[PDB]
Amino acid sequence: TLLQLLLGH
Amino acid sequence: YASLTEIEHLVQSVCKSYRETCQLRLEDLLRQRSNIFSREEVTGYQRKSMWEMWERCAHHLTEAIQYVVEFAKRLSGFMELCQNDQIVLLKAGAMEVVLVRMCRAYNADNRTVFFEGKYGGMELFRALGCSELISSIFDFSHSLSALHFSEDEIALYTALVLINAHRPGLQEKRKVEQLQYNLELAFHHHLSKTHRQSILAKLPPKGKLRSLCSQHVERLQIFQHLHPIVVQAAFPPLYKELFST
Ligand SMILES: CCS(=O)(=O)c1ccc(CNC(=O)c2cnc3c(c2)CN(C[C@H]2CC[C@H](C(F)(F)F)CC2)[C@H]3C(C)C)nc1
Repeated sequence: TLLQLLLGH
Repeated sequence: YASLTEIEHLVQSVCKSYRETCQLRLEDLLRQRSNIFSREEVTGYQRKSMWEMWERCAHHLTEAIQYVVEFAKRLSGFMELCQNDQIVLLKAGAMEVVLVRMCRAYNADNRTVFFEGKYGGMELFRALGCSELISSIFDFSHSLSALHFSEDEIALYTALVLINAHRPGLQEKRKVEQLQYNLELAFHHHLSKTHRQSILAKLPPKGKLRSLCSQHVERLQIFQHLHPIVVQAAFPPLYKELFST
């Protein structure tokens, strides 16, 4: 997801 | 079992994390209070299309959310949680934290909020077609403003809004419980030192923030069903991910 990407995963 | 020294250090860490990600400095918001939209400017906003007003609002909300995500990443203990739980907490808590932070940009004296460079009352937002939600957000902001939060209090309180062990879908609940507890100790310690424990009983019930967030999701569903293309073409993808049904 985008949250995952922003969190660095 | 966090020592008093560890708790004091946590107070400092949380406040630093917040200061570094607070979006606008409080000094700047307070200075702009005298800058209020004119009757003609307010009319211009009220005459904007529903889609353009929703688009602008979704953009500004997303910008605020991005600073909250950055807050989470810098928050002591958050990145030590598992990926699933990081997501669960942020998906549920991002908007809640933005709503709390928003009281900084609210002027209780004339009931206006800082939006696109000037202060405007709830009437600025008429084109959205969600008067009840908007009035509820203004009421919420007004209630918070009455408490006269310091920046450090907002730091500690918003950390607790985010680190909520009761969010459905958590995998490592006990890990979140421990972090939540230490943050509560941090908050309570800071309040005691500053003679401010009185504010605890005046904080809004958790159902209040939950209700505002659910109402947001519900109103977006109404808008999106009527204007699906606008949401697909113009809304920030993160806003869609967090809030779209
Ligand atoms: C928080 C960090 S800070 O540094 O303090 C700060 C504060 C403010 C700003 C610039 N101002 C804004 O960003 C801003 C101000 N007011 C609004 C929005 C954005 C969106 N909202 C309408 C929306 C609600 C949800 C509605 C819905 F539920 F119907 F979707 C859609 C309209 C109104 C309010 C009624 C919530 N910068 C930095």
